[PDB]
Amino acid sequence: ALDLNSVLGKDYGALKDIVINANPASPPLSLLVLHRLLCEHFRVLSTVHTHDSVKSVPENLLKCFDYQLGFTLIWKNVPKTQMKFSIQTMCPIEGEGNIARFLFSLFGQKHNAVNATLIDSWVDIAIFQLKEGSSKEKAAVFRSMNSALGKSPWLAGNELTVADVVLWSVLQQIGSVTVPANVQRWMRSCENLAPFNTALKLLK
Amino acid sequence: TLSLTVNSGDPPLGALLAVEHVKDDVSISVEEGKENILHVSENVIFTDVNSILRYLARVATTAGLYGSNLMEHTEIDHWLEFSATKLSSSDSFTSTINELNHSLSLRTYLVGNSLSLADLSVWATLKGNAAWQEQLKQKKAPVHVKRWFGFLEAQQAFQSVGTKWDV
Repeated sequence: ALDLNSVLGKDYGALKDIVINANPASPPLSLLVLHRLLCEHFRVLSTVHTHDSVKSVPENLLKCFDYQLGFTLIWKNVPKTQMKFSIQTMCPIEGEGNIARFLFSLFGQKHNAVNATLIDSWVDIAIFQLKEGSSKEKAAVFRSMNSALGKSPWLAGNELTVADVVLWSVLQQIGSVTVPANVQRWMRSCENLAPFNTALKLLK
Repeated sequence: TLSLTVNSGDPPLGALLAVEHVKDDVSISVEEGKENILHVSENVIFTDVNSILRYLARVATTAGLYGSNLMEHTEIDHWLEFSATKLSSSDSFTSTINELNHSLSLRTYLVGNSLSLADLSVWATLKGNAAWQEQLKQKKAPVHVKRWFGFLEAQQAFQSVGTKWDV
């Protein structure tokens, strides 16, 4: 796997420090999980702040956390989770699915075109179908997941990917439908990981 | 040969624009049909438009549709969602189109300085958005979006896709 430097490239320096704006009424569990994953792998300086946009953030949210990455979470009254970078030639990045993809990419694991796209496809299913979705659509998503998870331990293969992080996390924050067997197995395999159950209990 | 079946009744313009831009780089067939299916290999298909775009951009590396670095790739992911979620709704269009306008104020193409999946996705989505067509009709389109939209529209690939698929 690729080192952090070559992953970010020329501006490793620019991107080493990450800022995320999140709404306390809608904390992005997927990012919390990914923060935990990053900390296991990298030396990470983390910080929480509270924008004047909001008042009375609960404590767990407030206490939710020579380095390699800087990682600042700001509670704010934003309509959508948003990541900003020091380079501001670029646009702010909106949507936890997109931020999660970037963060997961920091681990430098290589994927061919098919597998990388399959991973992206699962993140979109989480964001575009599951999260704001119908009950009926949710059952269809479950069927599709159930089929994939009958063929491999994780959504996109033999390794954990951002597909798993995002889809598991979204599933926790919507709460109904019968959970099929492969999905149940996968759910407990996810929750068995410290980064996952740790972040989840934070949101209590 | 990769093969893309399309919903002929409602053509995925974004995907067809991507095909038009990668077709000299990778061999692709487009077939008439009633749904969108990119047939990659025997056990491998993609049926959602954004996955179809991503796969084409990934396999046609010389076309440069997914940007040239991680930050650009990320920005392109941002715009692919923006079109799928904000620009695909008619609720809140004014704020959405204004946001697009502001991002375009200092840019010629959405990401970097060349055509990317972000332009293809946002342009196609805009073109099929009724609120956009209404703003154009009423001469109320925001300046930067109008400028960017017209520039792409005039390009050869876009004209070609339009001739082959516009009703």
